[PDB]
Amino acid sequence: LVPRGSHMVGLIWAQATSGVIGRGGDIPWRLPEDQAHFREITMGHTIVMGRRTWDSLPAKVRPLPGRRNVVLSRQADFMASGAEVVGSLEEALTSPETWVIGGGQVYALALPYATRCEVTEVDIGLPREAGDALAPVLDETWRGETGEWRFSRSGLRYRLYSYHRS
Ligand SMILES: NC(=O)c1ccc[n+]([C@@H]2O[C@H](COP(=O)([O-])OP(=O)(O)OC[C@H]3O[C@@H](n4cnc5c(N)ncnc54)[C@H](OP(=O)(O)O)[C@@H]3O)[C@@H](O)[C@H]2O)c1
Ligand SMILES: CCc1nc(N)nc(N)c1OCCCOc1ncccc1C#CCO
Ligand SMILES: [Cl-]
Repeated sequence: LVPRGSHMVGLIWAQATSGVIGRGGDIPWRLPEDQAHFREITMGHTIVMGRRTWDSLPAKVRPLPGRRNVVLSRQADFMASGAEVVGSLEEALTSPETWVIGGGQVYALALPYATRCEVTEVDIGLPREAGDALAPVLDETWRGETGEWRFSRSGLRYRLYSYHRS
């Protein structure tokens, strides 16, 4: 349960088994089960994303519905129609429950404040290339639950992890 006076911070991402989450301004796969899972977890809460993740969303779909959208940027002239742009995590983490939805830079930025991670891992062989966005690495203060491999309608294995710390 989340007390309304708290500030719970979770990270949610999908990665290949290599840890790649992003390449060329996009996610280098599509997985409907992951899209459904992402929506189930985040709906009704504030979502925080880096400016490059906002850019990766088609204009027609953003801001993502049913959630307060907040975008992190250091550029004083970057604007996100329908959403709030702020310059720091201190400004972005004011709701009782916030999901940080990417990308690589913002996961690393938010990790010190996070107590939950929800991961989808896709069994697609995409080794790391220069310039890729990568999942954050989780140290021994975290404890994880790893689901068994499941099989998507699109013919990829995937599995879910849930990590927590105090
Ligand atoms: N598979 C997934 O789950 C997933 C999820 C989300 C995104 N992605 C993919 O990941 C990639 C994007 O990730 P990325 O690491 O390149 O960028 P990102 O983390 O989405 O955004 C980086 C931007 O956030 C701003 N930023 C970074 N640190 C900041 C700070 N301390 N304070 C204020 N603003 C800060 C900066 O914006 P300014 O340059 O405007 O200052 C920076 O350029 C894309 O390929 C995307 O498709 C994948
Ligand atoms: C659904 C992808 C995703 N999955 C998990 N598990 N965590 C995330 N943070 C996450 O990224 C959400 C922001 C980026 O979204 C997209 N980026 C590129 C192409 C499509 C989408 C989409 C969508 C909604 O269907
Ligand atoms: Cl969505």
